[PDB]
Formats: sequence, structure tokens, C-alpha cells
Amino acid sequence: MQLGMIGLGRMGANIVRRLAKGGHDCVVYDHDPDAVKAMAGEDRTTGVASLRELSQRLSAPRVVWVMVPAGNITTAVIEELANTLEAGDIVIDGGNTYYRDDLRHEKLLFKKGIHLLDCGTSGGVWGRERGYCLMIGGDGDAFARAEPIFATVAPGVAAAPRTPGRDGEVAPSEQGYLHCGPCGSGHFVKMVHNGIEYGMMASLAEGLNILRNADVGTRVTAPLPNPECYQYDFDIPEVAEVWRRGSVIGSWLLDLTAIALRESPDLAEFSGRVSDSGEGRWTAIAAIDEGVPAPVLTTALQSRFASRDLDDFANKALSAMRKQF
Amino acid sequence: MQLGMIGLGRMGANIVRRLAKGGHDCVVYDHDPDAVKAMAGEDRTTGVASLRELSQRLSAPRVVWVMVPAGNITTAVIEELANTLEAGDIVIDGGNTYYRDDLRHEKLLFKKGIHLLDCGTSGGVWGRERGYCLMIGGDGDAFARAEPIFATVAPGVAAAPRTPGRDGEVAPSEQGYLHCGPCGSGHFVKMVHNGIEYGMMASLAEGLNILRNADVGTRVTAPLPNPECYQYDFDIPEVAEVWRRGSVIGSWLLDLTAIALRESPDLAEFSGRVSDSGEGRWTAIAAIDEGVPAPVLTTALQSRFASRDLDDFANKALSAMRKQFGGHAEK
Amino acid sequence: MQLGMIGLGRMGANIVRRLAKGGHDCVVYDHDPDAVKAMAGEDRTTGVASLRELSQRLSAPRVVWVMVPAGNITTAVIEELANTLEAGDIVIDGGNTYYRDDLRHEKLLFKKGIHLLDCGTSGGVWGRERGYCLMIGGDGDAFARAEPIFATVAPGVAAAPRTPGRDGEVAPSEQGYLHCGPCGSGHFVKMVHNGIEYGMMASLAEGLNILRNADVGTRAPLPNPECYQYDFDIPEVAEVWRRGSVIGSWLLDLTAIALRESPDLAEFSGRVSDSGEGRWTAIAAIDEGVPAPVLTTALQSRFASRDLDDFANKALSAMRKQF
Amino acid sequence: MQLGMIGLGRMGANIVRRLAKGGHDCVVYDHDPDAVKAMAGEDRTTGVASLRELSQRLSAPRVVWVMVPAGNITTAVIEELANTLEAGDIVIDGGNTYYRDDLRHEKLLFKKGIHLLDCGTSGGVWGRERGYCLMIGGDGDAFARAEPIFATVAPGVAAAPRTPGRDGEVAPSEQGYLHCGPCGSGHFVKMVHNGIEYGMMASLAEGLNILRNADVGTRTAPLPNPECYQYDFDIPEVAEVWRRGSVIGSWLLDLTAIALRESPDLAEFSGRVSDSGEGRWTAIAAIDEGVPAPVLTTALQSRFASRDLDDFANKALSAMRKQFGGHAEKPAN
Repeated sequence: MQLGMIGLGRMGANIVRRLAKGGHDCVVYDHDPDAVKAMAGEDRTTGVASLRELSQRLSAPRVVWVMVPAGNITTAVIEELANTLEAGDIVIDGGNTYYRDDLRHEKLLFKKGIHLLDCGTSGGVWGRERGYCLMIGGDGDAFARAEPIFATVAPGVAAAPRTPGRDGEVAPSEQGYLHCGPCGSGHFVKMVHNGIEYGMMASLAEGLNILRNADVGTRVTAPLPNPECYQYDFDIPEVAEVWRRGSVIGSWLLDLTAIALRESPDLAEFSGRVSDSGEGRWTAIAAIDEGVPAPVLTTALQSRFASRDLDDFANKALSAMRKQF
Repeated sequence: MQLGMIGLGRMGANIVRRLAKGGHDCVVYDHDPDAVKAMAGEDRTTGVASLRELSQRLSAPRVVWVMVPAGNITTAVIEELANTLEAGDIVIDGGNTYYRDDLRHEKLLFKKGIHLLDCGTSGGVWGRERGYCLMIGGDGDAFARAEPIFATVAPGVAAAPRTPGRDGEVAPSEQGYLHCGPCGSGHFVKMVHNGIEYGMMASLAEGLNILRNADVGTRVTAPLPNPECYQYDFDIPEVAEVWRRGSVIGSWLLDLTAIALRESPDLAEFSGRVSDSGEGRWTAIAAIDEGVPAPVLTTALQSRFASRDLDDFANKALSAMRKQFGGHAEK
Repeated sequence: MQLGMIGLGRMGANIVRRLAKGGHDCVVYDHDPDAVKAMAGEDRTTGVASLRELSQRLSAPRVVWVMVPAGNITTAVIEELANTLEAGDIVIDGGNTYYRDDLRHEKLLFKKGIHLLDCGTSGGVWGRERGYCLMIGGDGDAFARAEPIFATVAPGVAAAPRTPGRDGEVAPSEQGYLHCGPCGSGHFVKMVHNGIEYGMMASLAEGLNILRNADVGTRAPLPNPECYQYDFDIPEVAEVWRRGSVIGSWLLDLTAIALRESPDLAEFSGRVSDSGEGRWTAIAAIDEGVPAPVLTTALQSRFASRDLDDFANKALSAMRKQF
Repeated sequence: MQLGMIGLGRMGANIVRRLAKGGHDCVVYDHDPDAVKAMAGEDRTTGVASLRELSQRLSAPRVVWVMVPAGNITTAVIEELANTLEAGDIVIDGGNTYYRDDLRHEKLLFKKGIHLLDCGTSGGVWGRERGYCLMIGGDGDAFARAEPIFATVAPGVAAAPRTPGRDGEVAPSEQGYLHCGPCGSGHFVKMVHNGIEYGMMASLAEGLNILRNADVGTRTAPLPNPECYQYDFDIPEVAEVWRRGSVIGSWLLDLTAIALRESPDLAEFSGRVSDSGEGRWTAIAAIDEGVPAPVLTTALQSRFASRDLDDFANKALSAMRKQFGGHAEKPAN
């Protein structure tokens, strides 16, 4: 089965590799023409030179998948794609778009019979040999047409045991992809996956910090009562490892964290300045609009904010106040 | 090798059954003879009826494991194990003891030459099959002598693929045990293990709730701006399922969360009040003394408190303030 | 001078009665006739039953205060104030309008040349006497005209000793009112006033809660039950904190009242509403990358007090029921 | 009546001075020579430099106030006062002592017949003119005996209007001093008083920072609707406006107003914030008691990050963020 791909980075590319390698004709493209050549020289991949050439080098109805950076670069492509496509022609979007962005786009497209499918792509610099968890939202037939594509790019049921409970047969979710519901729905679930990520990383991270500083009763701000109760130097890299078998906080993020600490035992190569792509933020904003109390996820987000010195004016404020006493 | 076990509840019973089956001689004891009785028929196992009999039927040096209710039961046992065992003997506290409490137990035992190993014992009841992630603190030699036990209850390297970065032979951590350091350091890492568990769980929970209520535009206090954006009926169980492979948030908790949501889509039959160990509190008290920002871990802990209504006077003070300045009624 | 007024609840009515005693003419109206009845008797207060009767009663250029429930009911009165007014007419929105909806309300009255003064009104149900702290936005010159209103409902400088370093002439700020900037800027500052108000309330509430359970030893095992044997008299700590302490505040003063009436705050359920300004502040904060754990945590505590954690508590229970 | 003082920092002194004017006989001391000179040339004072000389210069039964640094030093001085004083006497520890320590100090001092009164003292430097909020614990009768000291060094009912509902005659509460209960009760309340301080300061600061950055729609995460965030607010004037007829009227607003008046970008100030320890204890009492205190505890945890104590954790996130999504740590602006 045949596909389009606008935008080719660390992701939009490694998509098309396990698309070909599975058994799919893929027809790639980009803005900076470097990415379109390297791909075109591998199994079942051809690098066109415009959005029109791609639609013409595909089967009607046409699947066309956009993994370009989010914001106004996404919007221009979708209002270009509008003129360069026809009816029956579904339009997957697997970049980090705000579920609400999708609402205006899918109206501009559902005008000219062009369909949108909001895709929640995750997996990263593993998603090629491990598969890319997708959370697709839109029309039920448009979805069904592409379902081939999605299975090829998911990790597949094999990736982990089936659910102690699922007797009978084996549904989308099990392999690693899901019609989440209508327009937005796709990206919405990706937001919250990211919410939980921040939360889950922060939990490990806070606990590891706790351990790292267990020795504060040797390293001698309040006057510490009971410095004998803080005399421990913890092999943080081994503690990370030990928790990998037979405990509860078993997780992919500890596996990576057990790596990163095997390589770099004091994570020196990282400064502290933690960026946030914006999906943490829209999860937090969702919670506040829904009246869902989410202090754990929203406080993981606020810790990143603080790690980039965005607490600055509040900190001057507190300093300026203490002086006045 | 040969071993003693005081306390035969679910946990202490299953350790002996992992140990005996893995070729270890296990002398058992409990307060409850019928409980002692259960571990007589079992291969390589043997009941007693006092702490002196125990140490007469155990070759010097002895290694006695204590798996009993934490606090003044752990203490009282250890206090007689000081009159029962001789010099050079070792006591394993696998219990859920406060590391600060191990600092008192260490000194009260080395005043009759008895080494105190503190073992932090995780896993649950799966641990009899899969093994118990262990965390052991105290004497480097006492550990070394007693290590064949820890290796045996441990899940073992087989349990998870080796870490990309571990070139060569198989280190103690990879078995699922570790000499974490001096006395108390096993219970300490164990504490923080639980803190993390509270954080990871809360992160999923809050997450699932944010899906649960995406439908908040459908039903219609704060005037929800742009309600049309919140009009989804999410299949939470499938969403939990799909994340299981190809996501970043893949975990044993997410697995259980997917099982739990399969059997009961809306968790309709479940409690709503969430209790807390105390390891979760200790972690938060640790983090404050060291000057470690632990907003995520602590706020998971205090979420638990708020679910047992423990935030109620605070709530009454907010409502009281509100009436004063705004004439605001409660709905 | 001469002023409109649409909505006569515990605020807008008590605004009028303050506006009056400082020699202003007021043209009241609210759905309920009985609402517009009571007022019609009070000084300089005129009981119409039509928006058009209202705008005919006013000597151009007009200025009309809108104090109605936020959301649709606010939009409804503003749309219909477009056709009820001409040009050079100022619309003072003193209700609890999301600043984003102020922008929409402004363009929609810039299409009849009607100035919007979005005014963040503070002070609650003490404001008839004590005055209302006010945070206005939109046009420098529309503000300029309405100014002598805004000083009347405000508390005036005399409400509190001048800031050390405040030399010379009493500024708008010091009188208890201020022009914050363009449209919205008024309701945006007020929004943030409420975010801070949530955090100050919660700071005291959580503190009182710690004292109330400091007797915890006399009833997750507690190490050292001898350290938790104090039965604090919360009414009296509240009152001692009023004089000579860092934490003196109006909210401490009101807390102190409430504990003198009700020492266990028995008549309050603890199910605590939030009216939207706390939420909009926390969204403003997330969008600007400003870390606000202390404010947002305080909001999340009101949600939890209404069982809005219920599904998550269920998830955690269901998880525990396995491992 | 007549009163001993040990320790003469920014606090020890200003109680002496306030009492003398209130008409009490002060006897003083603090190691440093010049500090004992400075107090000896004022009304009803008497700068000594033995502790034995001080208990001579005082008449039994006596009242000594202690205002030396918390921990080692304050315990040192209580041990030594166990010899120096005699039965029926009274110790006022007004230091930033931990309530758990007052319970040891009350045992020691009882095994020589003396009474401890623990006094939680607030106010700051303004308390010489204005007075100090005292929160006192200890033996009911030793309070009655020392009450006149407390009543003098407190601001008195005159400092604020009477609470509506307070009938009739002035309760001590209303003076700004309170017997909070038995030994420690006083320091404990002061402890929580400080937690609340952290909570109110954070709430003002986070607010100021939201105002500060309302301009972000003119100046990573893509910002939806940046037409929304185009405000350049006057933080010094908003701080000032809020002081009259609002809900967040407080001292700390008053101070923040002054600070922003002197310095409207707080540009000279560090943005590394200390905590003293009452805040840490308040957070730990709350955890011990199953009292959810996320607002106080986060105000606390916001100072720790302000001192790069979130360092390792941040590295862990950047370590995680790399491994999964080859995410790049963006440079230091």
C-alpha cells in the first residue's frame, strides 16, 4: 500500500524506513532537499520535488502524512495541501500540533472532500526498530483506509506480552495504534501521554536526587537536626539497576536512566536546562479547564520551568522582601 | 546454606519457600503455632516454639531473618535475639523498618557482637515466583557471609534483559540485590523506591482522570471558556492498552493499570480513599532535610491525605474566609 | 456626574450607594422589578425597566457600569448596549469577565465607536463602606472622563498610611484605583489578584490545619507520639497573629472573626467553589512559562475538595489491588 | 518588675529597650564587649559579663530571657543557667529553638526546680517601636508570673482594631501574646507562623512573575493566541493599588510595594533564596500529621530550586530526554 510524507527529520524519515521494510510503497519529500535524496536510495522509496508530484505519484484515495515542526509551518502546508489534493484524499498529521489547531485545518480540508487524521506519534530515536505508538483521530473510513500504514509503523503486539485478561482476538491497541475518536482526539491523547511522561521522569529524578544528597550529614539553609541519619554515599548507577528486576517502578524510563548512569555516573554532559515542547502545558491547561486536580503532572512541568530560570522575578521578589524585615 | 526465619505472614512464609526450594535449610518460628505448623511438611523446613530452641538448632555463625509487623514488634524480637544468639551471628531485618530505627538496632546488637543486616524487601506476593528486589545495608563481611540468601530470594539477572552498557560478567545489582552501604542504607533506598511508586501511580491516575473529563463540554462554578474543545468520550482502557508498547510511559504499573481497566472500564467498584505506608512520608521528610525539591513525590503523598478527608479544616477555613469577604455560599 | 448601572446584586447595588453618598446620579436596572424597586427609593437612584429608557435618561457623553454574572449573560447585555448607545459612550465592565472576552467585547463596540473600560472590581461585601480596589483597562481618555467615578468607589489614600518614599502628590494607585493599560489589562490584573488571594488563603488554611492535628499522638505509624500532644486554641492563635507578626493580613482578620463565631468552622462543609480567575491565572502562568506551584496547588486543593480527584483515587486503588 | 536578658543581637537588645520604657529593671549580657557596653548606658539597664554576676544582680524569684542563636549555643546557656539560677526562678527562651529541644531543656531545668517558658518571637526590626507577637508555652503559673514581661514587649490591643465579636474586656490574644499550651507549644505555633510566611511570600512572588511576563506575546513551546499576552504592566503601581480596598491587603504587600518603589525590576537582587528551618519543620509536622500542605511545602521547595539543589534531578530529566527522543539541551540564553 502507498503513502505520502512531507517533512523528513529524526522522525518523519525513520517512519518511512519501517514503512518500506514492512512492505509499503512510500513517496517522500521535504523543503530542504537533502532528506529527499538519501531516502529515495532505499527499498520502495522515491523522492518527488513538490506536493503535486506526490498526489499524482499516489493512488486515489490518497494518504498524505505531515511530520513538519508545529505552529505556522504546519498551517501553511495544510492550506497548500488544500489546493494540491482532491476528494477521498485523507491527510495524516503526525507532528506535535495542538489538538485545537487540527479543528480549523480539518474544516479547511472537509470543505474540498480532503480528510484529516490527527496522529499522536511517540517512540523517538527508538521508533524505527521498536515501533512508533500512534493515536489517530478523525473519520472512521479515512482511518480504515490507512490502517495498513499505521500497523506497519506501530511496534506490533509482539513488542510485549498480551494483557492478562484479553482472551479472544487481538485489537488495534494491542499492536500499538488506535482510532482515539474524532478531530483533535488523536493529538489530545499524545498531550496526556506527555503529561504522564513528565510526571513519571520527575518521580524517578526527584528520588535519585534524594539518594545523591543522602550524605548531607557528612557535607556540613536550616541547621540539620540528626546529621547521623544522613551519612550515606549511594552507588546511584547500581540502585538504578537493582530496581530493574523484582520491584514496582520497573519502566522503560528506568531502563534508559540505568543506561545514562552506566555511561555517565554523575550525568556531567547535561547542564540542567530542561525544555518543554508545549504538550505538558496543554495537559496542565486541559486539567484546569476540566477541574481535574493534577498537582503531580503540573508540578513536574513547573520544575522544568524553574530549571530554565523562569522563576527569576519571583526569586528577586522573595529576596527584596526578606531585606525589608 | 542454613537460615532462620521469625514471622510467617504472607511475606515471611514465601521467602522460606523461595529459599528452601532453591536449596537452603530453613528453621522457622512464629507467635502462631498453626502458622509454624504450615512450614513443617515443606521440604528442607522445620518449626520451633522458642527463640533459644531456634539458635540451638542453627550452626554458629547463625543468620536469622525477621519478617514481622514494623515498629515495637520488630524491636521486641531483636531485643531477645540479643539473648539467644552469640557473637559473630547476623540478624536480617527484612521488615518495613524506619532506617533511623535500624541505627538503634545496630548498636543494641554490636553490644553482644551481633551484626544487623537491614534488607529492604519489595515486589509484593509476585516475588515468590518472580523474586523480591532486595536492598541490603550494614557490615560488608556480614553481607558477604549472608549473601547466598539475598542472591536466592532475588529475582536474578534472567528476569530482565541486561543493560546496554554492561560489558562482561554479572554484578550483584543485575541479580536484583545490592549492598547499598552501611547500616540502614537498604531501608533508605527502599523508602525512596516507594516515594517513586507514589509518583508514577499519581502521574498515570491524574493522566487517566484528564481523559475521563475531556467530555466536560457535553454536560453544563467556573464558566468553562471554549467548551467545544472538550467534547471527547475517550476509550480509557484501550488508550491505557495502546501506550503499553511504542510509548515512553511503558511500566509494570501501566501494565496493571491496563489489566485493572479491562476488568472494570469506569473503576466503579473501587474505594476513592487511598491509604499511605509511611515509607512515602519518610521519603518526603528525607527530601526536606537534604534541601531536595520533591514537589512531584510530596504532592502525590498529600493527594493521598486529601482522599481520606485529612484536608477538611483547611477546606472549612477557605469556605469561612470566602463567606466573610464575598458572601460566598457552598454549593 | 451621571452614570449607568446594569446588575444590582451584593456588588453593583453597594457600588451605587457608595457612588450616591459621593454625589453621583445613578440609573439602576436588573431583570427583577423588586431589585429596581428598593433602589428607586435610595438617594440619586432612578428605577427604569428598559435599557433604552436607561440610555435616554443619560446626558451624552454617557458612561454605563455592567455588573452582571460573567459569560453569556455579560455578552448579552453588551451586544444589546451597542444598539442602546451611539458614539462617545463609555461601557464600564466591572464584573468578573475573562480578559480574553474583553477583547471581543471591545472590537464589537469599536463598530459603533463605544469605548470599553474593563474594570477589575475588588473588595467584596465590605465595599459600600471600606471602598473597592479597582484595576481598569482600555482608552487613556475614556478612563480620563470616567476617572471621578473610579475615585468615588475606590477607598481613597486615607485607607492606609502612604508607602515610605511616596513623596508629593497622591497618585491614582494610592487612592485604591489604577489604569493598568489597554483593554483587558484591568480584568487581567484582577484575575492575578485572585490567584494571589487563593495562595494567601490556602497558606493560612493549611497552617491552621497543621495546628489542629498537632494533638495527633493522643489518638503509617507515628515515630515520637510525645512530639504531637498539643491541643492549640485555633481562635486565639488566629487573633495573636494580628498584632506584631509577619503574617498580618485582611484574610487573617476575617479568619479571626469566623473562628470567634464558630471555633470548629462546623457550619462549613469544605466543598469550596472556584469562580474562574484562579484557573485563568494558572493558564496565564503555564502559557508564559512562569512556574506557579504555590498558586496552582492552591486551586488544585479546591478541585480536590469537590471530589474531582475521584476517578484518580479509583485508579490508584485499582493499581494497589494487584502489586 | 525586674528581668534578666542573655544575648543582645537585633532582637535581644530591642526587648530590653521596649521593657525599660515600659518601666522594668533590665540586667543584660552577650560575650562581645562592645555589645554589653552599648546596652549599659540606657534606662534601668546594667551591662555585666558573668552569668553568676547576673543572678546576683537579680532578686529571687527571677525571670531571665535568652536570645542567643538556636542549637548548640542556646543549649550551652540553658545547661549553665541550671547552676547559676535557683528553684522557683523562670527561663524565657525566645530564640528560634526547635520545639523538640524545649522538651529536653524543660527536663534539665526541672531537675533544678527552675521553670522553662518557651517564647515564639516574631515581628522583625520594626518590633522595637511596634512590638513583637509572642507565642508562649510552659507551666500555667510560670506564665501568670512572667505575663507582665510578655504584655509589655507585645504591641498591645491599640495596634489594630478589636476583632468584631470580641466582647468586653481585652483578652491576651488581643494584646499580641498567648499562652499556647504546655512546653514547646509556643515555638511550634511560631514554626507554623513561619511556614505561612513562606506561603504568603511565594503567592505574592508567583503573581508578580505572572504580571512580569504578560508581555511574552511580543517577545521551545509555540504560544497559542499571543495577541492575548501583550501587556507591559507597572508592577510597582499594581503592588501599591492592591494595598487599599482589596482582599490581599497584608504587611508583606506593604513591604513588596516599598521594595518595588525603591527598585522596580528588582534587578540588583540575587534570586538565590535562603530558608531558616522553621519552614522545614512546618512541612515535616504536616507530613507526620497526615495534613496535606502542598501550598506551604511547594513555597519551601521553590527556595531549594532557587539554590540549584534540583541540579541532579534536572540532569536526570535531560539524561532521560536525550535517550528516548535525542532531545537537545538548548544553550544558556
